Amino acid sequence: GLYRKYIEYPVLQKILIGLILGAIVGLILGHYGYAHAVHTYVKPFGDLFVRLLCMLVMPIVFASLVVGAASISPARLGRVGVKIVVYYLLTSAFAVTLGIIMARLFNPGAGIHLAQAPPLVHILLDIVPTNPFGALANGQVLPTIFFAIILGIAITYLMNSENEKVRKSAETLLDAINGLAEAMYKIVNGVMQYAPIGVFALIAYVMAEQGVHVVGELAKVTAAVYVGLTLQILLVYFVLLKIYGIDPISFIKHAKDAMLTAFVTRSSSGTLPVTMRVAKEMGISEGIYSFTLPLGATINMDGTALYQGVATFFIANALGSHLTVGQQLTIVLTAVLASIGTAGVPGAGAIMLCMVLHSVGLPLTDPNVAAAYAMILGIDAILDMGRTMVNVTGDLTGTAIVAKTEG
Repeated sequence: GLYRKYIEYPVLQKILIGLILGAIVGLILGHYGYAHAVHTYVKPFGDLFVRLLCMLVMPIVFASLVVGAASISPARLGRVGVKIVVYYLLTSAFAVTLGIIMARLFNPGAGIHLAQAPPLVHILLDIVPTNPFGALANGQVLPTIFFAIILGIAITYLMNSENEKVRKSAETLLDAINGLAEAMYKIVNGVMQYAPIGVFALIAYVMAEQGVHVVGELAKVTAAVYVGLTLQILLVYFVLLKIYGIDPISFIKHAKDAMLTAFVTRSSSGTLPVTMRVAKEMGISEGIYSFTLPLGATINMDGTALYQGVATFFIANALGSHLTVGQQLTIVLTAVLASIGTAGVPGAGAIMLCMVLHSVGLPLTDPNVAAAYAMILGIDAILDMGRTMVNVTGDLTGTAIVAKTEG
């Protein structure tokens, strides 16, 4: 069947064919005068994709962090877990200040001109929600991050209670929330199946209404991701191995297969048996990598910082505004903190792009924001490839360092 042949086709080879045929059609219709037809006919096939991406940002964020923070064992994270969560806190501080520097050296969105701050004691006091249901009903991503982590921790204090009724009740609540999380992981597969038509429509009406300087500046955001990404490999992981004695040249020759696997499959959780194979081939003992790789699958803020350091700068310069370094540090550190614990799930790109509109602060009713937010939702697939690639090699680096220290 034709529908079965269309679904059976792989997704990463489908969004790219959607994107190329979007850009070509939007150029050859944007030049030939037929452009008001695109905004009335093709644009609602992309607006539904933008709404489908924002439909599932909140149940993923709640039901993923509850079932994630209810997996924390306080006796498992004794010595190796502390070294890991100090390592990722060190590497995230390099990734933020390198994704900001590479967004500053490039100018993503300089010539796509289409055409008020709370204090630091207010944001950290607005993290705590006054109403958790009201934090879910509104947008309020970071309050439901906080309430989800608190509810996730407070269940494992009940599941090992001396009682049985509260233990059975806590198990049933955790299983219901885990079922909601798996349902929202199953929905994102159908949304990504719809994604070629949506990316086609979005980039088609963008190239139709603007022209060729969109692809001129869109071959700049991808460049500012990727040359900051390889630089974050060569200036962080290549020196963190050379400090701890392990030669980084043979490290890449070992981890090339896991890097290419994570590049193609576009998901760090799925490429885990390939990733543990390289860890076994590098002489790392079973317990070490068996603990650290499923931890680095979930909590690893390396690619998200490199993406949102340049995506927020592009969505700010494309909208006409202008940002300083101390004014965008407090936005990059907000988006990265909002995407915590939810970067290895299949719904990571949804939250990474929904924390861009909340980074601007303008709704999706104004046509200038909706014409610049689609421009990054076009190339999020090409960015997600390198994002997963730099996540997986960072996982391998943090396993190798801790294994060298323990051995």
